[PDB]
Amino acid sequence: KVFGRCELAAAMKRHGLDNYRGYSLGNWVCAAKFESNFNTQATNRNTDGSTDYGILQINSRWWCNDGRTPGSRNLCNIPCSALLSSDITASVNCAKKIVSDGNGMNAWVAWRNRCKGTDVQAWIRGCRL
Ligand SMILES: [Cl-]
Ligand code: NA
Repeated sequence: KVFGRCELAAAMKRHGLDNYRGYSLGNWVCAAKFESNFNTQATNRNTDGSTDYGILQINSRWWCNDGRTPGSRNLCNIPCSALLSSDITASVNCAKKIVSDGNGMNAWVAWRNRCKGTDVQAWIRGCRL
């Protein structure tokens, strides 16, 4: 599923992302836009053999199992495929774990390079929230 900007913001707000660990909603929408272009089915293979999955591009090296990332962990306890669903619940629940692990949203490379230090509130402006 390809989310609309406002549609996704309302979805994320409902799942408890707004201000989660101090990150305003706009930060999450910004990250999702640049990581996956709001596409739940986005996948991208990395040099190390791991793959990033879903709207928040969560990595198979640590977070989910895809059966093809040798010596990897499954800290979210889920198959990576579950991160590609039209329902973002699995991605949200797992992202909450990632952002709580000490490095905050810096774990998302696109957020650090394209959202951090910007007017991220602009991503939810005009939305009925
Ligand atoms: Cl933080
Ligand atoms: Na894994």
